[PDB]
Formats: sequence, C-alpha cells, structure tokens
Amino acid sequence: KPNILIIMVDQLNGKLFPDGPADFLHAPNLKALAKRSARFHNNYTSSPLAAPARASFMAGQLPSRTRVYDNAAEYQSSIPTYAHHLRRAGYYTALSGKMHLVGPDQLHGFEERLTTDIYPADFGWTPDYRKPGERIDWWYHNLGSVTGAGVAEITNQMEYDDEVAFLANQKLYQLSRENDDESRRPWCLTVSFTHPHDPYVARRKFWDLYEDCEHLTPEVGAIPLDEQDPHSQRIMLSCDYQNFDVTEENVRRSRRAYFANISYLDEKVGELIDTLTRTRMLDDTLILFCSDHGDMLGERGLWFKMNFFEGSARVPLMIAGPGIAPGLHLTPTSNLDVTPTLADLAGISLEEVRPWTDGVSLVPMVNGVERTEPVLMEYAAEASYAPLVAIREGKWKYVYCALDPEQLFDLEADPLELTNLAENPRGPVDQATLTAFRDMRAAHWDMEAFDAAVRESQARRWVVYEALRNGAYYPWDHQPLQKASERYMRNHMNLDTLEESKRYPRGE
Amino acid sequence: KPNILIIMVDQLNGKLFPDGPADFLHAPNLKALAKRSARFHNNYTSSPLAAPARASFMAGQLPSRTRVYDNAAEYQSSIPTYAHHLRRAGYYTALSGKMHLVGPDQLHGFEERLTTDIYPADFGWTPDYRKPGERIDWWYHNLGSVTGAGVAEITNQMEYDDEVAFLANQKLYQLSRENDDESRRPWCLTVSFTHPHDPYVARRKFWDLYEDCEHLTPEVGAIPLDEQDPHSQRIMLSCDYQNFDVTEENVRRSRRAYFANISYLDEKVGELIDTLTRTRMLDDTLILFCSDHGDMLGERGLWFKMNFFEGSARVPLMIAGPGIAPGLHLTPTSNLDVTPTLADLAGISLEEVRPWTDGVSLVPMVNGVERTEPVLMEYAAEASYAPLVAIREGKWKYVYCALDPEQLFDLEADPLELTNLAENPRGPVDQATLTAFRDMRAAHWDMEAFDAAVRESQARRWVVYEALRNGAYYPWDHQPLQKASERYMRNHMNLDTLEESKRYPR
Amino acid sequence: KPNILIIMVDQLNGKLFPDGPADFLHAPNLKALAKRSARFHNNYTSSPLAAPARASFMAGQLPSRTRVYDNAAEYQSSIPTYAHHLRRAGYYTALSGKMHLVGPDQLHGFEERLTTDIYPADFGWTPDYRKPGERIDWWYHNLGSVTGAGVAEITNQMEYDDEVAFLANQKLYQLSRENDDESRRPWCLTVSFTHPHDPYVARRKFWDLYEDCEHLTPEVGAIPLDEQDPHSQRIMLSCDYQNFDVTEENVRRSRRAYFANISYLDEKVGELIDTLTRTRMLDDTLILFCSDHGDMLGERGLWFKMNFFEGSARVPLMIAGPGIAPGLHLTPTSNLDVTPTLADLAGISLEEVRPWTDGVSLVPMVNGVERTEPVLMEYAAEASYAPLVAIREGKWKYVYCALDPEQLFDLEADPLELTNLAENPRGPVDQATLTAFRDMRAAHWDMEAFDAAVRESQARRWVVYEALRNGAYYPWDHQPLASERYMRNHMNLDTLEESKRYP
Amino acid sequence: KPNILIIMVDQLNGKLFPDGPADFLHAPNLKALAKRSARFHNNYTSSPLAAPARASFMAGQLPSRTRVYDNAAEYQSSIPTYAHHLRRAGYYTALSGKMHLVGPDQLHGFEERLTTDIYPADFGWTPDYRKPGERIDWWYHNLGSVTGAGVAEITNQMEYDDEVAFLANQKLYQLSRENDDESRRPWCLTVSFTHPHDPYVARRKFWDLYEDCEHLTPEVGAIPLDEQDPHSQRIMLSCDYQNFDVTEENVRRSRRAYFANISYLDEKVGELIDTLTRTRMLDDTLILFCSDHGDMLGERGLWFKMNFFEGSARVPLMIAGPGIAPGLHLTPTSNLDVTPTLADLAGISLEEVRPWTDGVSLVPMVNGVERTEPVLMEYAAEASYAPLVAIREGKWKYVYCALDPEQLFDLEADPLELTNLAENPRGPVDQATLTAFRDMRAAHWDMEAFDAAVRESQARRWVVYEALRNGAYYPWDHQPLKASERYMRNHMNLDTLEESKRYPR
Ligand SMILES: [Mg+2]
Ligand SMILES: [Mg+2]
Ligand SMILES: [Mg+2]
Ligand SMILES: [Mg+2]
Repeated sequence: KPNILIIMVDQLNGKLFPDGPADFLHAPNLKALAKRSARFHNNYTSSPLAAPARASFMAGQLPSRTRVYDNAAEYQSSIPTYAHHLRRAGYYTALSGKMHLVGPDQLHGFEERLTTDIYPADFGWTPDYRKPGERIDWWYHNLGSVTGAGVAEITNQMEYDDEVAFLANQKLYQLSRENDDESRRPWCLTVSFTHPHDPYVARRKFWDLYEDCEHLTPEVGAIPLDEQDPHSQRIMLSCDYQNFDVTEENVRRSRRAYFANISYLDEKVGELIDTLTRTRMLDDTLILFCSDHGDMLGERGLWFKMNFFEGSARVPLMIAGPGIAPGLHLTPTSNLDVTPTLADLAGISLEEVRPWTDGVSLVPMVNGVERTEPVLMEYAAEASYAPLVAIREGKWKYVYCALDPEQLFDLEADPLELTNLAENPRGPVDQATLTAFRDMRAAHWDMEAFDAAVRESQARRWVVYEALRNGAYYPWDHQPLQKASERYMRNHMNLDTLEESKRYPRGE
Repeated sequence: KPNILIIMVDQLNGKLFPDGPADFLHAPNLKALAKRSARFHNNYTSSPLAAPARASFMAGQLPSRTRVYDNAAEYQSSIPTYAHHLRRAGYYTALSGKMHLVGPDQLHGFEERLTTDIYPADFGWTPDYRKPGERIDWWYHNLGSVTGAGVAEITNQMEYDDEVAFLANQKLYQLSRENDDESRRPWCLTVSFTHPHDPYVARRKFWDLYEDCEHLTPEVGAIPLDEQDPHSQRIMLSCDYQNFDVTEENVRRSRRAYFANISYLDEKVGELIDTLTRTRMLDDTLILFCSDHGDMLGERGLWFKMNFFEGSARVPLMIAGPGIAPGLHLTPTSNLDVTPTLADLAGISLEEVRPWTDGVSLVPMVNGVERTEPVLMEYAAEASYAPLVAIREGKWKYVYCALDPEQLFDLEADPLELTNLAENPRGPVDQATLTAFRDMRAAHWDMEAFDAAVRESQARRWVVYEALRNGAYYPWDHQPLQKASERYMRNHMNLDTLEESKRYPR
Repeated sequence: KPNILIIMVDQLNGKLFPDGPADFLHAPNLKALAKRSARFHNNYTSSPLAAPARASFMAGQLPSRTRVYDNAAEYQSSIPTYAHHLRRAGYYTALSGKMHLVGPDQLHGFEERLTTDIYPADFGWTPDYRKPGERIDWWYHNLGSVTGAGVAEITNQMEYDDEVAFLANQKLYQLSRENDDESRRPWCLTVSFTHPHDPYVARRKFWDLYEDCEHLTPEVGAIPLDEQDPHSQRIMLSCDYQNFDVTEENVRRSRRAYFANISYLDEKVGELIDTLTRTRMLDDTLILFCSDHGDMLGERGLWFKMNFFEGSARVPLMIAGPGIAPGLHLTPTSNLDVTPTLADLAGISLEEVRPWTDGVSLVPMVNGVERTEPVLMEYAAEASYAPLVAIREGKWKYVYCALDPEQLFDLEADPLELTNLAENPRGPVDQATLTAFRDMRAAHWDMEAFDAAVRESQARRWVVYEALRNGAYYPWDHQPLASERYMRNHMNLDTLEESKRYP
Repeated sequence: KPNILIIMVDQLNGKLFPDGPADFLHAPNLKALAKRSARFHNNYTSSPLAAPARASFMAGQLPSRTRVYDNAAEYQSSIPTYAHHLRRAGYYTALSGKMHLVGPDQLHGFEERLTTDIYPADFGWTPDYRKPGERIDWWYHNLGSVTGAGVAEITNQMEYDDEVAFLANQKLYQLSRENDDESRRPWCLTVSFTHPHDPYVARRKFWDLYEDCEHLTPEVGAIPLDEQDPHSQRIMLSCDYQNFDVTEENVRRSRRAYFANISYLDEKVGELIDTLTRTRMLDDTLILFCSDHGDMLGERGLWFKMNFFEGSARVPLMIAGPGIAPGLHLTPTSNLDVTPTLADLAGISLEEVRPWTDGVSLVPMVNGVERTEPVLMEYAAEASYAPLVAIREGKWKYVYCALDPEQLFDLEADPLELTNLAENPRGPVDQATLTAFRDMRAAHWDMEAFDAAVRESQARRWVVYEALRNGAYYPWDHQPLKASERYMRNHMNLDTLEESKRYPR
C-alpha cells in the first residue's frame, strides 16, 4: 500500500494549470511535479465556496448530500470521508492546515491534525434566504482585497502557511523513523494551504518575480451591472462593488500578488518533495495536487468565487507516483472524484466506497478507459437567493437557477463563455441540447426540495447561533495536542535507546 | 423571569408516582415537593432508551426527527434544545450530570456543564438491523443486574451522583451571589442523576428502609418465552435470559435496592431544596422532576426498558413554583412537552418555538385547560429488528411494528395490559378503535421510510466507528473547564473586595 | 587462470537493474546470477550509441581516443582490445553475436567469431557537422518502432539472437572437451545479443508475462519540444518526432515488448548457465553481464539513446565467479572499466594494460577498496552538431557542449534529472560544484581539438564512401569459417568418437 | 574522359632514366613510350621504402600524414587514394600486382584486384625505436642478394610478374569488349610489377643482353664504415654488411641481372602497349610509368633503399597520351604529385582533391607553366632510430635527423653527393642556404612530435601483433574472386554469348 501526500491550496484558478502550471508562472517545483503526473485539465470544484467544496471533497459527496451548503453549515461527524476509508484500510491519516470544517468535530476521520484552522468552526457565516439583497459586511467578501493588494513580509495567511509547511515536513521526518519497521502503517498526509486566497498580499521576494508579467489584466474585462446576468449582479452587490473604485492598477497589483503567492507555495512544494526524497519515501508515495475552488481574478469584472464560470469553478488536479501514467487528460473531471480515486489507489474495493460517494475513480481514465459520467456542481450560499446547479458534460456547461435565465455554454467554440446559447441558440442542435440538459437536471435534482432544505438549515442555525453567542462562549476550534512530558529525552526512557529510535536512516 | 431547576433521574418507573411518590416509598422530600406540584400521572417517555429519550427530551422532537434512534446515534449540534431557547431568552443555563449526548458536542446549548457523562459519547453502541438476533455482550443489558443486586457503600453510579449533587448545590450557592444584582440573568440548572438505573445496588442506610417492604414482587409475573409477544421475546433474548436463573429472591433484592436508590435520590432532592431555601431563591424558582424512561422491574418477567409497556414507558413529571397551581392531572402527557412547557414558563412566545417542537406546553393544563393532543412514542434500537411506534390517546394504547402483531390496550379496563384487544376485541367499538389507530399511524409514520432511515444511520456509523477505533483514539467526553488561576484569592484581585463579592446574604 | 563468459545485450536501460533485475521483471536466471555477483548499480556507458560504445568497451578507451565517433567510423585494427590482452596472456578468445565493428577488421583480436554481425560494417551511417540540422531517414532512428510495437514469433533480431545463443552453447560444449588436458588454454567467450534493442516486438510467450505490468509508462512524460533542452530538441527532430502520433497505447506496447524481450534474453542466460553447470565449467568461470548503452523508453518523451540522461547512459554491470565477493556497489563505474577489470582478473599486470586503458580495474573495489576516479562519457554522432562530454562523480552529473547551456544534476536529490542546477542552482555549493566540474572538464578534454578531429573523420569518410558505392561492392561483413568436421576418412573412426565425447 | 594505364615497377633507380631509359639499357618499348611522354627527370619518392612509398603514392600524402611509417604499419581504409577520387568521378578502377598495403583492407578504393600481393599484409615487419642498433634477420634486407645474383628461368618474382602481366592484358581485352557501348565507364588499370626489386636473378635471355655492358660497376665505390655518414652506417649494420664478402664480381653480377630484369619488364611493357593498340584503345589512353623507390645498386657501397641519396630516392616518372605534350622536365617533382595529376587529367576539380593531397598536379608543367613547390621526403623505418626528413628545392638537397649531422648537397655542382656543404660550406651563400633550409624544415615538421607518433605506432603494434600470432592465424591477404558465371553456362544465350565476348565485331 503506497503512502499518499495530498497537497491542497485554496482559491487557485484552474485555468492557470493548462498542462501543469502555465509557462508564465514561476513554479519550477510544481512544473517538475506535473511532468510526472496525470494531469486533469478540465477539473471542477463541486461547489465554488470554501466549506461546501471542502466537505464535499472529503466525503466525495455533493453539498446537497453532505448538507454543508455554506461556510457555516454543520458537517456531521458520522459522514465518512477519505480519512475514514483509508484509516479503516490501515492507514495513519493526518491533516496539516485548513479544511474549514464547521461544527465541534474538527477531525472528521483524521487521526491527527497538526494545526488549528485559519477560519471559524462555528455558525457565524450563515446566509439567510429570508432576506434577499442584504449583505453582512463583517464577513461577506468585498473588493477591499482588490484595492488593498500589495507587498508584506508577514500576513495572517503567511503565518498560517509557514506553520502548515513546517509541521508537515516535521511529520514526514517523524514518519520516516518507521520506515524500517515491517509492521508500519502506510501514511496519508494532507497538507492544506490557505494561499493563494486573498488578501492579495505577497512577500517582496515573490512579488519581484512578476515585474515583467504579461498576464496582469484579464482578457475579458469588467461587464457593467446592467449588462450582467442576474447571479453575477448578486455577486457584485454582495461584494459591495458600488463602494470601491477598482482601477486598472488595482487589478494588476491583485493579480501580481496572487501569482507571487503561487510562487510562494511552489517553494513549499519543493521543500515537501525534498523531505520525501531524503527520507527515502518518494518512490512509495503518491502525490496529489488539488484546490477547493477558483478565483475569477477580475475576469468579467468579478473577483473570488461563488459562481460556475471557468475561473471560479475550474481547479487544478494532478496525481503522481507508483502506477500512475503521466499525461494530460481533457475529459471533464470533478473534485468529487478524489475520494473514490484515493480509495482505489489504496486497494479498497469499489463496493466498499460505492454507497458513500457520488464521484468515480479516475484510475481507469489514467489507464486509458474513457470516462463518461458528467460533472455536477451546486451553490447555495451568499449571493444566491435560491440554489444553483450546473452540469459540465462533453463540451457543454449548463447552469440552472429557478430565479434566473438558464445559461448554456459551448466551451470548445466559446472558452470564455461570452455567448449564452440558452438565450441565443445557434440552431436546432443548441435547442435540442438545452432540452437534454433540462432533462438531465430534473433527473439529478429536485430544486424545490433543495431550496426548502437550505432554508431549514439556515433557520436552525440562526436560532442556535444567537443562543451560543449569549453568555460564555465555548469554542470549537481545534487545539493540536500537547505532548511535552513524552517528547525528546525524559527520565522514564532509556537514554541511548531514545537517540537510536529518533535517528533515521540508521547505521550510516 | 423565574429561575428553573430541572431534577432528572434515569430509569424511574412512572407507575411509582401515582400522585407524587407512592405511599410505600420512603421519599419525604419528593412527597413534599409533589404536594405543591402540578403532577402528571400518565406521563410517557418519547422513546424507551437513554440517548433517544434524552435527545428528544432536550429538543422537544421525536427520534424520527432528531435522528437519535439509539444509544450511539449522533445528535447534531444545530438542533435547538431548551437550553438554546432559554439561553436565547437571556438565561444562564447549566447541566450537572448525565444526558447521554452522542457526538463531539457535549453541551447542545448548555452554557456550562459541571460533570462529564457517566456513559460514552461515541458510536460504539450502534445496533445493526442487518444482523437480527445477534446480541453484543460487552454493552447489551443482561440479567446479571438482577442476580447481582445488593448493598455497597460506593458504586460507579453513586460516585457519579454524589458528585452531580455536590456540584449542583455548589452552583446554586454560586448563583445566589448574584441575587442582589438587578442586572442578573435568571438561571436554569439541570441536575441529571443516573440512579435508579441499574446496577440495583444501594447503600445499607437506604436498603434498610425497605426491610418490611410489601412491593418486592411484581403483580404480573414472568410470562414464559413461548407465550410472550414477539417484541418481549426479542428483549428476553437480548438480555441473555437463558443464561441466568432469576430466582424470586433475585427479583426481591433488585426491587428493594431500586426502591432504596429512590430514597438515595430523595435525600439529594432535599439537599437541593434546602440550598434553595437558605439562599432565598426558592420562591422565585420553578422545580421540575422528570425521568428519561422507566424500568419494568420484573413485571411480565421483563427488566429495564426498550418497550412501550407501562413500566418502561411511564415516567413521572411534576412542576412546582411561582404561578403553578398544585393538582393531579390524568390526561396523558409526554416528555416531548417539557421543552415547550419550559419556553412558555420563561415567557417565550409560542411562535418562537412552534417550528422546533412537536409537543405542547403543559402550562394551560396547569391552569385548568383540557388537553386533547395524543402522545406518540418511537423505538428503533437494540431488540428491535424494525422500528416500533406507539400512540397513547384517551384510555387507549396502540403499538405497531411491521413485523409483529398489533397491540391495543384499554388502560382504564386493563391497566396491567393483559388483554390485547387487537387480537381479542371485546366488540365493534374495539374494532373501530383499532381501525382509527391504524389510519392515524399511517398518517403520522411511513414505517418503511422510517426503517430505511434507521438502517442508513447504522451503516454510516459502522464504517466511521471502525475507522475511529484504529490508531490513536480521540475522545469526545466532556471535560469540565479548569479555572484555578481565577478562583478564590489571587493577587490580581482586591483581597477584601473578593470576600464581600463571595459572601451572600451580605 | 579462470575462464571468462561475457554476456552482453544491446540497448538495456540500466535503471531496470537497480540490484540485479528489477522485481517487476520476469528474469529468474539473471536474478539468480545477480545474487552471487558484484553488482554495479551506477554503471555508465562511455558513449550512448552502438559502435562508439562497443569500440570503447573493447579497447577500454574513450571515443576521443579510439576515434570511433559514430556508427560509421573505422575502428583501426592496431588498437589493442581485451581480446588482444587476454589472447596475449594465453586465452582462446571468441565472439558470438554483435559488436558493430566498422571497417575491414571484423575480429579486432578475437581468435574466432561464430556469427556475422547483424549490422553493417561500412561507412554508410556517417554524420556531417557541416550540415547541422539534417536527418537521413534510411538509417536514422525513428519512432516507427514505437508505433509498430507488438507480438511476433520471429523477427530479424530473434533469428539473430536464437543463432547467437545456439552457437555460444555449442562452443561451450566444444570447449568442455579440452577440459581434461591440463595443456588447454583458458577461454574467454563473448556472447553479444541484439535484444532488447528495437523493434519492440516479442514472442507471445514473453509478451504474456507482462499483462499485469505496473511499469508500462515512464516516470516522466513527454516534454514538449519548446520545453526541452537543446540536445533533446536535436534528438527529437532526428527521429522525425513530428511525423509520428505516439499514443499512450504505443508507449505501453513498446515497453511491454521490451520487457518481454528482457525475459526472452533471461531464458538464454539460463541456457548458458545450464551448459556451464552440466559441463562442470561453472565453478572455474567468471561471468560478466553488460550492455553497450540504454534506452529512454519514452521517458521525457524520448526513445532510444544518443544522450546522457539516466535511461540512455546507465547500463547494467555484474560480475560473478571465482574470487568475486557478491555485493551491491553504489559508487559510479564505467564500461571503460571492463577491459582493465578483465585483464586484472586474468592475472595480467597493471603495467601491461596501463598504457592502453582510460578506465580502472574494479577488482580492488569488489574487495572493499574505495574507487575515487570519476566516470567520463562522450557523444559525437547524429543529433550532435559538436561533441558533448559528461562527468559523473559522487552524486553529480555534469554535461558540457560548446553549443549548449551546461547541465548539472544532483542525482540523489533529483534522480529523474528534472532540475538543471547549472541554470537553477539551489545555493552556494551548487555554484562551487559547477565551477569545479568546469575545471575538471578542461583537465580532461580539449573541446576545440575534439570537434576538429571529428570533422576531419567525417570528411574523409564522405569522400571514401561515395566512391565505394560506385561499381561492384566489396563487402566487409564477417563470414564464419565441413571437410574437417564430424567423421571423415582421413581420421580414426573410433578415436574420433572418444575425442568428441565429454565427460 | 580518358582511360588511364599506370605501369608501376618496384625499386627502379631513377638515375637510369635520364631522358627515358638510359641508352645502354635494352628497353625499346620504354624508350618508344618515353619519346611520346612528358618525362620528369628529377622525380623523387616520398619515402625510400616499399609500403611507406606506396601508401603515400596512393594517397598523395606524406608518411607523417598517412601514418604508414614502415612496412608493417596499418593503412587506414578511410584515407582517400587516387582510386577513390577516380572511382567517384565515374572510373572503373583495378589493380593487378603489388601494392604492399598493410592491414585487412587490400583494395583501398580499387574496385577490383586481380592478384594477391607478393608481400605480407600484416604487422610482422615492425621496427622498434626502443631497441636501436638491433636487427631482425628474418625480414631485414641483407647483402645475400648481392652475393647470390645469377640466372634462373623461374623465380618467386618472375612467377608473380608473369601472372601480373597476363591478367593485366586479359583485363585490357575484357575492357575492350565494352568499347562499342558508349555507356561504358572509363577505366584506370594499375599494373604493378615486383621487378627490378631483388633477388637480382634474371632469365638467361635477358641476362645475355648485357654481356658487354659498361655500367656493371658504380662510379662511386664502397665507402668504409668509419668514413660513412651515420645513417649509411646504420643501413650497413642492418644489411649485416660485416657477414658478407662482396666482391667486384658480385657487384657486376647483381647489376647485370638488375639491368636484365629491366629488360624483362620492357618486354611486358611492349605486351601492354600491343594489347592497347590491337584493341584500339591506345589513342584514348593515358600511360604513366612510375616506381615506388630506387636502389643504390652498390653506389657508395650501399644497396637497396632506406636513404635519401639519389640512387635510392630518385625514381622515374613519365606520362603519355591524349593532351600530353612530350618533353623533358628538370624541375624536381615527387610521387606525391601523381594522385593530384591523375585527378586533374580525369577532369576532377582542384578543390575536390586539395584537402586530400600534399602534392601538386603536374599538368600545368606539361603545359609550360613553371612549378615552384619543393619536394619533401620522410623516412622512419628500419635503420632509423629517429625520423629523417629531406627537402629538395631547385638545385639543393637537405637531409635532417635529430641524431645525425645535417647534409646539404648542390646537385648541379655535385651530382654524386660527395661534398656535404653543411659541414664544408663554400661561402656565405651556402651558409644562408643551410639556414633557409633549417627554417624551412622547422616550419614543416616538429621532429619530436614526429618521433613520438612513430614510437606510439610501433608500441601499439607490438602489443597487437604478438596476440594475433597466438592461436589460429587469420590472414588478410587478398583473395581474387566466379567460374559458374564465366564462359558458357546454360542460363545464358549461347549465340548471344559468343557475339558479346568477340571484339572487334
Ligand atoms: Mg476556499
Ligand atoms: Mg436511561
Ligand atoms: Mg547498441
Ligand atoms: Mg618496394
């Protein structure tokens, strides 16, 4: 059974990984990794928002099934995740970094978690479908990140990711001490970074890499409010766009710092692989690179996520290691597919995970078997007044919301999604295609039931959270475990035995 | 707004409270409390098992709604409980003792919890409908408690309840120091004891009180296996009855220690009343006495709970204090009613709690209003192979399981439930009654959907729990908070100001 | 004096022999040989092309010294080879199979050659540094081997190797009949197979062994032309890469047949060991296993050789038999070291071979003495426009061409050579290392003189070959040499049978 | 394009051809040929020994460039020769007879070779500069040929040359059958005889032609060892001079048989000319007469070659045929010039041969353009302990060896090379001349680098050749080719065969 190192980053636009990292990015370690990887060019989040994407990623289940509709929705501890599936199959499992789990369970199957979460674990960020058009300024996104972009040597997120990286490498070193043990458990370590998520603020060393960058403005620029589709209009309102003057310089500084923070992450990818190499674990380790959702990065005038356009919904996915054929795949894939893919790679039978996952294993695709299943996405959080769903199949993307006109995009003819074929069909094929997707949509979702479930979930939490914020607060944030009385040299141990057990490799 | 003291005990057969405590029980404090209480004689659990009853009790929702089907089912933290409702209305809320909450949330709205739980917080005790007939010896009930009944000066449960009682009285004393503060929050303290739940083992002092007891044998004796209804048969097999030789003396000793432990609790009730009296909080404090489920106590040959017979499904309920007219109420009520009753007593509008509670406030009842709503019960844990549901309305009890013959009892004519009218109707009224109950059951429950929901919950947990018991274990048990650097006299405080703030009355 | 059996194969990627054959290969005979061998994990060709590698192998001399720069360069008969060295010390020496010797001398010291060569002996395959960028389609490598991989029960190469094997085993039987006369010379037999060189076509029996194989794709995928280093770009045009559509199925079928052909060879290794065992010559016989160069096998998008990346430049080397302690050695070694190692094992003095070899004996090192000399490589044939040289020492590989950026790899940190530390050093030590390798390069090669000598050799041959392909062709192909075999009436009929019999 | 017939003989003293053959020689065919020839009176070998001279002759390159330093040195097959140059231009090229090519390549560009070589093809005759003063008796020259001169009707060499002649004439006839087919390639046939090389033994018919010969003793007689220049001393020690009593009679017998064997050869020249005439190819055919090196023939007391004196270093050179103006040329020329002359005569461009030849075409000289380039010679085989070089320019000859005193000769004033002007200069002109030659010598050769290259070549071959003579020997001698395709066979047309093999038709 191979080891599994999952490297995850937050808010990474998948279009920036056309075939591994784009040429213009300074990312040598991720480019070298990509050359060894199966690379999934058209990979999509299951939900363009942090907590919904991450609960779905861990479970291999859609938000409608996990019930994690938004960034404040409880994730039930009884829902199996890839950590349960691997741990049940004999893996040691650990998390360093972020997963935005909401509720008192901050492990969800992970045997050990090395850091707290950067974000809250409580019900604060609960949207309210009963009050459409409101925004909550103290947690909603706003374009202050765009006007505030720049250069700093420490930030909240760099403190977090610096520590995530250090503890991940320390854990790989600790795990190598078991390498000569016949009865060692294989390990699965998830390293989950908060970059390149905003604030768009970067260390000067990485900012300086992009002085001459040719990609600091999007090809598709700002669409005025009057000309936006309704959901995009709700996002602009939710971001308080009217109270910010986003200049071209602001767009350029934000994209520049974002690219710089990819380069910041690339250095951390190199450290992890160097640790794997020197500990002699690289040949037995699968490495997956993934992200929860994208960032529009100013394309269409939009920033951040919360929508199904390519920049928000596309996220990179790469897998490398024993038994994995390197190569590029264009068939659309989903983050929903990661958990069943990991289970398959770990030797777990299809039947053991079939009842618990909505995705499919990608391993047959890596081995030349055509994948046919469509890619499904959902969104039911801020800037929605009712749930949205999307279907990505073949060359098409279809988006449905009961409150909006449908969208239908031919991504091979129209990769920038500039012509809505549901409004302006090119011919009778486009009209027949729209009908097929409507049928597919009715097959997969009951939208009235979806809306009612989201409303009931919000209403529960508004009662409960108001109560929990009265009197003394009981926090749910993960506190990594204290072990000082059992670490290093203590006088209930054999002193020379200790040094030998903590040294690795041995006898050289 | 009044203070609220909830006194809860575990596994207390409600037939023992015909009008407050039965005369033969040595329970002067509970009898004194009962005389000033609204007493609900025919009060029922929502589910005859610890965790399902308690989650349903806290939320005012049935197990089919809480999803807490058994003793290992996760109780979601987003479900509102009476703690949340009161806390949202401005109450300080606290729990001392047991609530058998499963999952990493061990507060469920309680602002403070003073003890850990006596029982596990994890998914270990999960039944499996895919293996009907199996029992799990390491946690299932078994009749060893009947054959091992006796006397001891300390037990696991007396250690627990002794501590529950001390910390509750300590908290009342601490709360009295705020009495003179016009800006104080009113308080709601739940004090939840594990007795008289088995093992049936009592301190000598209380065991000696029942030397001449005349209720040491049940009136309805052991029904042989072949004559038992199918569910009772499933219970006997789950208790491993074949491997125990339960003598008449075992029955008497179990019941004697059980009664003694009611007397053990009565002493603790008096302590709490005494603390309320001397702190001058009694007259502003509502007092509720309740239990999660009953105990058959050998009636029909059965022990413990897990069924809808009277000894297992009946639990006492009493309410006393400001605005509560004393009196005995015979109309059937249930534990589902406690949470909306609490909200009502605390001045919370019916509209604020309507979407979150399946029961009804008993306040109107206390003030003379006739109550008509029926009482519903559910069971879907060990010794069931498919869910069971019950309906209690007027003089009738109806019990349904897809796999079993229906049961229908006229508790007015047949309070010991010896004649099943669904099998042996007395006439056309009994037949029409059965039909009315079938139609009403079919409108309230889809029992096939109920069964599918229970099986999914079990299967989920069997995957998850096996994983969580591999490698290092992460416990969810509640750990009461440690505040020693901020307690008593510390040198960041004014040392004479401290003594005055900690003194009361002043 | 021990007998010496040299088993050589063609185009075998040394990364497939990490400690003997890799576990995933079906090769029980080579795994059993390895277990009693000194095994040289990091052994390198001296030049990643057939004839340059083989002339250098035979002489223990680099191409810059043999002058065999490419696959059409004459190998002078006056250059001593290990066959001369052993033959001078009293050995009977013979070759069965391929050595790709160019020119009229097809023995180069071998007393007897049992087969012709599979490949040409003339100046046809001559490159020309005056036309940098051309390709010659009728003999250049091309990716048709990759798109044409598969299964067949006979091929040109299997016909050849079947015969190589038969005659080698026949010769071992013949050599066993002299095994009772103390007056008999020790023997050195070189058995040189053309597999696993492409075509990637295998017998179905061996193809079937790899249905479940987990290694049918390389560890590094195809790198687009624009992202390749300049020499890799030259190679990619060389094989006309743009005129082939290499699918993943093509990659898988090519690697599967290649592994199948390793298994095909393993059966022949087992046959040779069986003959040694049954004739009772095994215990007195040194066995060496070697190859001329590797095969990239689709790694980086490259096939075949002509470069210094691991898959092309690494080749296996194992030695077993009397006086050889088994073990795995990680210090880099060279095919250049085979000839002085053979001479040393044969009791020849160091001074007798010192003037004629650029490598070193590996025997001290089998016996625990640390080997410090670096490993040197050269390439000056097709897809080069000027000579390339490489140095392998410690954990490092350094590659220099006057026309290209340097390459520097740390193979312990970067075994797949995905980070060029000359362009992208990690820190100060990488810079100091690059400088030291530049100093070492200057101490070993005059690159201007190298290029001039290559150009003069190419130009000579272009004049000569045009002339030689006018009029009647005189072939140089070796023809092995009936009226003296078996029972003939000028011999003693009864005495003959007892002489042909053994034991 | 003209046909080309190269008639080559071995060890013919060039002073015997002062204007074609000397008057006293019975050589009517070679004198008839000479009269229609451009004749190069002062023509020199490139190296006074068989294999080195011949490899240099074939390549138009000096030994230091061919690497063929001695009679056992491998001649690499990748070195272009006039055979390659002509073959590349469309010629059929063939050799009948000797060329003393060493190594497994016995064609060196020739498309067909009609005989094997009379001498070995392997590394046997290798000198060793590490053993100066030693001699290897089983192949070194010795003066036994001088004492054993005489008369016989067959010899090894006459068997050989008889066969060379027969097959060469047979081949000319075969080539004439292609005359009427205007599609045929032009041909170049090299006919290379072993005479007048020793043994000095002749058929009685030719021996009787010199009964009254007046040139049976050399003008310059024997020089005693103690008065010889150091190289001549090394030659005498290597010929084992101390073990032979060479009488005046021995000299006369040797020189008589030698002249007789020139007459033996002249008969064969007549045969070739007669075949060309009767086949009607004569007018379209260039005829070149040449030799590899000379023979001292007793002059100065020396025999054979291995030195730069006139008798060993001069060889005849004549060219006749279409476009060749007859006449005598005195400017010094070199065997190095044959290959570029042949190429020029075949219409090959100057630039196609310039990188490959150290000599110059003689066609401009034939056509009245003065030639100025000097004549260079080298020697690095037996009787040398380090390489020797020589320069021949205008009237002068300069000889250098690092180990010996220089020699400088004014061949106009001193045609017999009796006065060494480097030791006994006549005045400042001789001194400035010597200095000019020193400077010239130093610009052309690094003699230490030359010595090192020779030593390495010797040392290589000592390792190899010992090996090759253990166990079964594999020979490199040329074996000429097919009887099942000759004459009348029952897959051909019988009436078609006779007509195609008949000529004239
Ligand atoms: Mg995110
Ligand atoms: Mg209970
Ligand atoms: Mg090869
Ligand atoms: Mg000669």
